[PDB]
Amino acid sequence: ALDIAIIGISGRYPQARNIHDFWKNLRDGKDCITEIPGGFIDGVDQFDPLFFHISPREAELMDPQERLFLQCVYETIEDAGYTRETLGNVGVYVGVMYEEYQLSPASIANRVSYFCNFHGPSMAVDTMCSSSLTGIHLACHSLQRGECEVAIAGGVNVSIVPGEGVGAVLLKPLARAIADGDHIYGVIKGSAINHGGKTNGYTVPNPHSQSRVIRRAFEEAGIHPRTVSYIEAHGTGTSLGDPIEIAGLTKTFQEYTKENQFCAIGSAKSNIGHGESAAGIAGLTKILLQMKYKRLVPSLHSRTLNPNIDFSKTPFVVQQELAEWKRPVIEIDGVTREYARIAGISSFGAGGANAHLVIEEYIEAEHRPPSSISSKNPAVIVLSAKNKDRLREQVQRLLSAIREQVLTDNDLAEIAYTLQVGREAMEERFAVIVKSISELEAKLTYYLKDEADSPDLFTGQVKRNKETMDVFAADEDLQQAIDTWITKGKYAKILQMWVQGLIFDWNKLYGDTKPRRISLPAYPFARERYWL
Amino acid sequence: GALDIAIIGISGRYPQARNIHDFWKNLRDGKDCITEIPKDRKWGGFIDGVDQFDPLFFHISPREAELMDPQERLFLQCVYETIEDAGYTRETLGNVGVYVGVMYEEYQLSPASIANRVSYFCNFHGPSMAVDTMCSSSLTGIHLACHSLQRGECEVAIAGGVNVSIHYVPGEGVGAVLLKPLARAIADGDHIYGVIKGSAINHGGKTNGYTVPNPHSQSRVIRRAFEEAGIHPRTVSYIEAHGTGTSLGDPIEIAGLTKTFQEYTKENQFCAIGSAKSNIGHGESAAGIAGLTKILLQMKYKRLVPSLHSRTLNPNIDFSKTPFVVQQELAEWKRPVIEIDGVTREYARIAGISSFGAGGANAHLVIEEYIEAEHRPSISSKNPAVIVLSAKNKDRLREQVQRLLSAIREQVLTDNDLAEIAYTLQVGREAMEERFAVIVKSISELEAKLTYYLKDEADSPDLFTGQVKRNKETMDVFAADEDLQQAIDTWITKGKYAKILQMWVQGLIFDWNKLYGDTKPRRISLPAYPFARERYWLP
Repeated sequence: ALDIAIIGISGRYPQARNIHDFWKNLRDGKDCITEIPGGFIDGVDQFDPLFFHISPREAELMDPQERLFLQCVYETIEDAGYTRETLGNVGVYVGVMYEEYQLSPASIANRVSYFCNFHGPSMAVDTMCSSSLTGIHLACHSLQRGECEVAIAGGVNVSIVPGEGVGAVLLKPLARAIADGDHIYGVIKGSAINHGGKTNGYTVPNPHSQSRVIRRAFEEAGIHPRTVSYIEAHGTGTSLGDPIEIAGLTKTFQEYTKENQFCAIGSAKSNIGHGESAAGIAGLTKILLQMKYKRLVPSLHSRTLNPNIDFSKTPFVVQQELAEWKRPVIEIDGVTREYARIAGISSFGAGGANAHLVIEEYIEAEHRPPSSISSKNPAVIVLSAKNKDRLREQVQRLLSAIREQVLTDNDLAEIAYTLQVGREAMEERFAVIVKSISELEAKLTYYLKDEADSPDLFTGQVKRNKETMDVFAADEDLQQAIDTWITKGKYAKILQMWVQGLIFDWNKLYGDTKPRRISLPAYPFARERYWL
Repeated sequence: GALDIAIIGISGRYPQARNIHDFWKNLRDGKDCITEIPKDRKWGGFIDGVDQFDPLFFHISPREAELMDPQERLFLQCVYETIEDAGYTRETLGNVGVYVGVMYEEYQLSPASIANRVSYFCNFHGPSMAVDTMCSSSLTGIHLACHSLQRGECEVAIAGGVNVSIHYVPGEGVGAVLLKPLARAIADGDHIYGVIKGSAINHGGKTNGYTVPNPHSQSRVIRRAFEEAGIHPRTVSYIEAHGTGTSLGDPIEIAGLTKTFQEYTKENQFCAIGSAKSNIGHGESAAGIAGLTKILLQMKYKRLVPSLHSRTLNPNIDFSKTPFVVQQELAEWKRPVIEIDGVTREYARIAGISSFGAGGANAHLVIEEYIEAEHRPSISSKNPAVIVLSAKNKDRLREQVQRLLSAIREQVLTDNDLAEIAYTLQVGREAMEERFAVIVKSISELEAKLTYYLKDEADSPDLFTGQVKRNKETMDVFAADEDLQQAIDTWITKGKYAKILQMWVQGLIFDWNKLYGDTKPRRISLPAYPFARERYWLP
C-alpha cells in the first residue's frame, strides 16, 4: 500500500481564482465554460515577480505557465502550513504540454526547484491528458523508494472544448504526516499507469488496457472495487470514446462483484472543459473537496442520459443532484462492514497513456487540541507581507477566512501555529496577542480601519532596523535573554521586537506536542500583468 | 538493492553517422562531426536525412508521414532498430516501458506522441511517456525506466532521446537503448553490452542565479548513484562529463566530481575523462543519451577514444590536482588492478556519466562491463546453419543480403558465431512478404551464397526465394491443423531443412525454437532492416 498523504493543495481553474471559489462553482453546479475573454482562467499573465526575486524582464520572458505554477506551488506550500525552508529534499513533478512562446517547459518545475531550494528530482512529464496524473504516480513512487522526503506534483495548461487551469499538490508519506501533525486532505492508496498497445487505430483507446490499469491500481491499493463510492471519469457524456471508458471500468468491476448501480460517477471537465493536464489535477482536486465537505457534486449537462450508455447494467450512477457522500455499509464475502469514502480517478491520454489513482479519506485515530488558550498562555497571531498593501490584504483575507470557514477558540492554537511556522517572515509585519477568536477578530478589524495608533497591536518593519536586530542574535548571552523572555511569558516585548526584525524559534514557546496546521489563505500575490 | 539492469540492445543516429558502427568509426578515429548547415535546411553538428522515412513499413499513410514530426519518425525507426539489435521482435517481448527525453522545437505550421507512437506499433502495454528536463532529459528518462524495472512495473524498458534543429555549439541526434534485468537477460542468453548498476537524479536549488549550476548538487547526485551501485569510486576507470571543459562553468563540474571522489580516495590522475560533445556538440537530450552509447562502445571494443579540442580548456582546471586524466590518444582500456583496504584485485571496466540540465536537473549513471562466467562453444553438414532473411519487397531484401555480407566482413564473424547468426535471424527478425533463405555449414559457404544471390542470377538451388502476397489460403491450412503440425514437427526432428525452407519462403509459420531441443544459443548484434529513405516534409 502506497499510503501517501496529501497535505496541501492550490490551483486556479476557470471562474475560480482560488480553491474555495472552485468548490463554490462545483457545489452550486455552475457551468464555467464562458466565452473567450471554452473555459478559461482569470489573469493568465498575472504575476508578482518582485516577490520571487525576478526581474520584470525575466517575468515577461517566463512562459505564463512557469509563472502561474510557481505562484500555485508557493500557494500549496503555504496552504499546507510550511515554508520553503522547512521541508526535509523535495521532488517537483509537473505535467504540461503547451509551453508556446517566441524568441523549455522543464523551467516550470526547475524554476520552482530553483526558487525553493528543492534538491529532489525536478522534471516535467508529458503524456497528453494523463500528463497530470502520471506526474503524481511518479512522485508517489519516488516517495515509496526514498528518492525524496516530500514531493510536489501538479499540472498547468494555458492555451493561446478546451480548458485552461493550473494546480498543484504536496505529497508526504502518511506515517510522517500523522507524526508531524499536518492536516491531511486525503490518502493516495494506489496508482497505476500503462499503455494500450496496437489498438484498432491510433488515438483509439483499448478498453482491455483501461480495465487492466484500473485493476492494477486497486490491487496496489489493496482495495476491493465494491468499497468504491465515486469515480472521477476521464471524459464527459458526449465525448466520443466515453462509452469505451465506462465499459472498461465495468469489466474490471465485474471480476470482483456483479452488483450494479452502487458507485457514484462524474467528471469535472463538464464544468470547466478538458484541460488535459489541468484536467487531471482538477479531477484530483474535485475528489479531495468532495471528501472534505462530505458531498457528491453533480457533473453538468448529464441530464437526459445518453442512450449509448445504459448505466443500469453497470455499478455506476451519474450524480445529477448535490447529495451527501455517506460512508457505505456493505456485505462482501459474508462480511458486513462500514467502509470509508473511497474514490477512483481516471485520465486516459489521447495517445494511449492511461492512468488511474485510488484515494481514501483520512480519519484521525486520536488527537484533539484541548483549547490551551488562556490569559496565562495566549495565542500569538502574526502576519507579514512584502509591503503594507499586501499586509492589509492579508489581514482582510484572514478575517474573511475565519468567517467563511467558521473557526473557533479551539483552532486558535492551530491558527497561531500555522501563521507562525507556515508563513515566511516578510518585510512589513503585524502581530497581536489574543485569547478568543472574537478578540482576534476585533484586533484585525481595528488594524483594518485607518488608525496610526492601536492597543496591544504591534506593527513594524525591517527596512529600517538591520545592524541592531542583527547584533542581537549574534551573541549567546543576549540569546539567553530572549529565551528567558519566552519562559517568563513577556510575549508583548517579544512581539514589540519581532515586528522590528528579531527572529526566534516559535517552537521554543511550547516544549512539546505542537498543534495541527490548517488551511489558511495564501500570500495575496500582486496581480501585475506581463505579456510583452 | 544493487540495481543490476542490463543493456541488451542499442541503436542511434548522430552527426556524420547514420549507423552505430559509423559512430564508433568517427569516435575511434577522432573525427570532428561539426559540419556547417547542410543544404536541405551558423555552425553545429547535424544528422543526415531528417526527412527520411519508410511509412508503409509502419502501415502509415504518406500524408500522415508528412504530418509526423521528424523526432517521432526517427525515434520510431530507432526503436525498431534497437529491438532488432537486441535480437527480438515486437511480438516476442514478455508489457514494455518507453521513456524518451526530448526538447520542444515543434514547428507545426504534443511530444508525448514520440513515445506513444512507438508503444502503439510494438503493442507495448507498459508505461509510455516523455521526460522533460534540459539536457538531463535523456539521462533522467533512463533513471525512471531503470527504477520502473527495479519495481516490476514493466518486464523490460526502452529509454532514449532525440534532438532535431531547424533554426556554445548545437548538436542533433537520436538514440535508444533496450533495458532488461541482468538476471533474466543472462538467463535468456541475450548479448549484454553493459550493466547499469547505479542511477541518480536531483536538482541544484537556489544557486547564485538561475541557470547557474550548483557543484554540491552534482557531487551529491554522483554519490547517490555510486551508493546505489555499491561501487567504490577508485575502481572507476572512465567518466563521461557533461561539459567540454571550455564551457564557462565547467570548472564547477570538474571541482564537483573531484569533491565527491576525494571522499572515498585521495589518489589523483587515475581515471580517464572525456566528453562526446566535443565530437558532436551540445545536443541537450540527444547528447545525454549519446554519451551512454559512447561508453558502451568503448566497453565493447575495449579501448578508450579521444576527446577533441583539449587545448582550449580553461587553465582554471589544473587536472594535475584532480583524479582525472583527459584521454588524448586512442588507447587500450585494460582492466585496472587496485589495492583497496589491503586487498589487491583486478576490477572490471567501470564508468560514470553525467548530464546536467541548464535548469538544474542533474543526473548521473554508473555502468559496469559484463563478464560471462560460462564456457562458450556445433555447425557441420550433419547439423547446418539455417540462415533466413526477409523484407517487405525485393529492393530491401537485396539491401539486406548486401548489409549482411558487409557486416559478416567488417565485424569478422566465424564458424562459431554461425549458430548465433542463424538463430538471431530466425527468431529475432520479423518474417516479411519477400523471403530468402540458405542452408550453410561454414561462414565461407554463407558468404559465397550471399554474394551469389546478390549477383544477378535468375534461379539457383540451395538458394530459396519466395513471396507471401500470392500464397495465403493454402499455406494457412498447415498451422490450422493438429495432424499437419505434428507432420512439420517430424520434418524438423528429421532435419528436412530444405523442404522446410522451400515452404517457409512461401509463408509457412512454425516455431524456429523447435530446431534446438534444449539450450538454445545466444543472440548478437546483426544489422537491422534497411529502412527506405523516402523524404517527407511540409510546404
